[PDB]
Amino acid sequence: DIIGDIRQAHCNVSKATWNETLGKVVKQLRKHFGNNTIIRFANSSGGD
Amino acid sequence: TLQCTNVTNNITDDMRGELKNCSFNMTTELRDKKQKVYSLFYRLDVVQ
Amino acid sequence: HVQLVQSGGGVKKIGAAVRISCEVSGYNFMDQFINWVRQAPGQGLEWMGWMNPIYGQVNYSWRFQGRVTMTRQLSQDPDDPDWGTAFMELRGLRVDDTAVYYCARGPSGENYPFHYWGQGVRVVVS
Amino acid sequence: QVQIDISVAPGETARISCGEKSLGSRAVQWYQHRAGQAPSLIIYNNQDRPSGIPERFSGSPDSPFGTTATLTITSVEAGDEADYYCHIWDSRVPTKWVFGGGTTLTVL
Amino acid sequence: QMQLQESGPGLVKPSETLSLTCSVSGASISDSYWSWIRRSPGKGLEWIGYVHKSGDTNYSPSLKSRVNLSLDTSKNQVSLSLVAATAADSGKYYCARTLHGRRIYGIVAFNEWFTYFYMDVWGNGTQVTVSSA
Ligand SMILES: *[C@@H]1O[C@H](CO)[C@@H](O[C@@H]2O[C@H](CO)[C@@H](O[C@@H]3O[C@H](CO[C@H]4O[C@H](CO[C@H]5O[C@H](CO)[C@@H](O)[C@H](O)[C@@H]5O)[C@@H](O)[C@H](O[C@H]5O[C@H](CO)[C@@H](O)[C@H](O)[C@@H]5O)[C@@H]4O)[C@@H](O)[C@H](O[C@H]4O[C@H](CO)[C@@H](O)[C@H](O)[C@@H]4O[C@H]4O[C@H](CO)[C@@H](O)[C@H](O)[C@@H]4O[C@H]4O[C@H](CO)[C@@H](O)[C@H](O)[C@@H]4O)[C@@H]3O)[C@H](O)[C@H]2NC(C)=O)[C@H](O)[C@H]1NC(C)=O
Ligand SMILES: *[C@@H]1O[C@H](CO)[C@@H](O[C@@H]2O[C@H](CO)[C@@H](O[C@@H]3O[C@H](CO)[C@@H](O)[C@H](O)[C@@H]3O)[C@H](O)[C@H]2NC(C)=O)[C@H](O)[C@H]1NC(C)=O
Ligand SMILES: *[C@@H]1O[C@H](CO)[C@@H](O[C@@H]2O[C@H](CO)[C@@H](O)[C@H](O)[C@H]2NC(C)=O)[C@H](O)[C@H]1NC(C)=O
Ligand SMILES: *[C@@H]1O[C@H](CO)[C@@H](O[C@@H]2O[C@H](CO)[C@@H](O)[C@H](O)[C@H]2NC(C)=O)[C@H](O)[C@H]1NC(C)=O
Ligand SMILES: *[C@@H]1O[C@H](CO)[C@@H](O)[C@H](O)[C@H]1NC(C)=O
Ligand SMILES: *[C@@H]1O[C@H](CO)[C@@H](O)[C@H](O)[C@H]1NC(C)=O
Repeated sequence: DIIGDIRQAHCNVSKATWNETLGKVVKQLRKHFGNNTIIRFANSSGGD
Repeated sequence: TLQCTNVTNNITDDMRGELKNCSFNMTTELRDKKQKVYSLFYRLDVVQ
Repeated sequence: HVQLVQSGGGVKKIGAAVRISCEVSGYNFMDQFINWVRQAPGQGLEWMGWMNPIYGQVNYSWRFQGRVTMTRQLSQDPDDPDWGTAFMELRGLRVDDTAVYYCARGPSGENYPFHYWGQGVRVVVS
Repeated sequence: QVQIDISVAPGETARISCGEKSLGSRAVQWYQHRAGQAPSLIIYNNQDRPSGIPERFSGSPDSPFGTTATLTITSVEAGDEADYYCHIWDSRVPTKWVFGGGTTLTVL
Repeated sequence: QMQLQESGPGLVKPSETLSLTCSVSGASISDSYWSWIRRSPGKGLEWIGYVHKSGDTNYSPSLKSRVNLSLDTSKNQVSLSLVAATAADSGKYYCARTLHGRRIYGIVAFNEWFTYFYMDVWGNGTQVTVSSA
């Protein structure tokens, strides 16, 4: 029997660190595709 | 065959019951007798 | 050998879903990504994405995102573990995609470029 | 519901119970009813109480488990004779529209 | 500091509406929620329903189609109306003031909380007796 409260298991990531890291990744990816280009991420689009 | 129902939670329409309360039969040490036991399963462990 | 077949073409009214099946055997099905290539009459080939049957990975084009589902079915029993079926469900199609669809694949260990091709299911819209 | 008769000796505390303990986070309600006068609340949250009413009364905080909502009447007074009713808000088990089983407190 | 005046004849023939009006004197109708309570012999007082600020009232599941509530802004009062009354709904009626409640136990972004309503100011009550004679 489940005792106490019922909630949804969750994850947290610190926003400033995450955004800065994604900025660094963008900076380093722009070298392999030319300086002036646009990069946009998007969540997974299917599968198991 | 698990005869199973929903946990008596205060769920909404969208927030599906993530715990299913399922009862079924099992064979004890004495091979002649069969007992009825209940348990809880997550929604991704039961197919109709 | 390398056996691959298609099924489920035809003509459909606008606003319905077209199912196209590609059934493959003769090789281990875990590897060898399926590549779904569409050929529109009067023009050279165009590519609409690919699928990977290890975990149903998909990778679409810049046009079909939100209109296609590249599903799969593996073999449940270990009796014939190399009988795979890649399904493509196309939805809400405009009148301007009467074409022929092929389920190509690639060499042993890679995916580019396509060697084997399919007889091709032809789909028309009325 | 049932007007169960409970009496408390003056100068000693009393403990009143509300049945059907729930199994989650709760928001308790406790109201009184005195004949011939306007009923008013006594407890609106487990550890938060309305102004005006003297400090003598208190309620059980259900932050740990196994702590049923028990109404504690400290420094009882001859004017405390009334009917005490419970309205339980409960998280897992659904909303209780009807108030819980009441109690009748009389001063001896 | 609001005094709620309950006006009700207290007598209605069977299979007819039992209408009572709780007029508002001390305060304005749009200050907090209005709820209604019915006390009858044999059971404790019952919280029969309430009225939202935007007129989106809620009733108990037992009598959702048997009783109705209305709020009027021209006259500072609330109105309650039983439909097809029988001899078992007689007793005492109270119009009461109710305050919004918001206790959080999970994560707000994922819902996980409940809205509880309680009582802080009651009316002096009205007595209704429904019978053939
Ligand atoms: C990942 O990220 C997500 C981001 O969303 C995280 O999600 C958060 O997760 C936490 C817990 O994991 C949730 O905490 C609950 O929050 C609700 C909402 O309250 C918020 O707002 C309050 C505002 O209060 C005002 O007054 C206080 C004075 O009390 C003042 O200090 C404050 O500045 C403000 O002005 C905040 O106070 C409150 O912070 C609280 O957090 C502490 C956590 O442990 C808590 O202990 C502190 O007391 C502090 O107040 C919060 O920001 C809270 O209501 C809730 O706490 C109540 O419910 C639990 C569960 O039942 C109960 O145990 C608590 O005791 C408390 O219940 C009190 O009040 C009831 C009112 O009726 C009463 O009935 C109870 O008896 C109890 O009263 C007594 O409490 C103490 C107990 O010792 C006692 O000393 C008092 O005197 C009193 O008598 C939870 O804390 C967040 O809601 C949730 N979301 C967000 C957006 O934060 C997630 O956690 C992250 N996960 C990971 C792994 O990183
Ligand atoms: C990746 O992110 C996209 C962001 O748009 C997600 O798309 C959204 O997905 C949700 C849930 O699948 C869709 O809600 C559904 O909408 C349909 C409408 O036909 C409705 O029938 C369902 O009951 C449900 O409400 C939402 O519409 C959709 N939005 C768009 C613009 O496509 C996608 O789900 C994310 N995928 C993953 C794997 O996280
Ligand atoms: C899962 O279903 C079983 C059905 O046997 C529940 O068991 C009974 O549930 C009722 C309903 O509250 C209780 O009054 C009984 O005391 C329970 N009996 C036993 C032996 O536990 C069980 O409670 C259900 N699970 C949950 C979480 O509600
Ligand atoms: C567990 O076994 C018991 C008996 O051993 C089952 O009870 C009956 O099972 C038959 C099927 O053989 C049904 O036709 C009857 O309706 C059952 N009785 C009742 C009162 O329902 C029981 O169904 C089995 N399963 C569970 C979950 O208890
Ligand atoms: C992420 O970091 C970059 C660093 O230059 C900054 O310009 C941008 O505003 C940040 N994004 C957010 C949402 O804070
Ligand atoms: C429990 O979950 C099922 C999921 O299909 C839902 O239909 C049902 O309304 C929920 N509640 C109850 C009491 O069964």
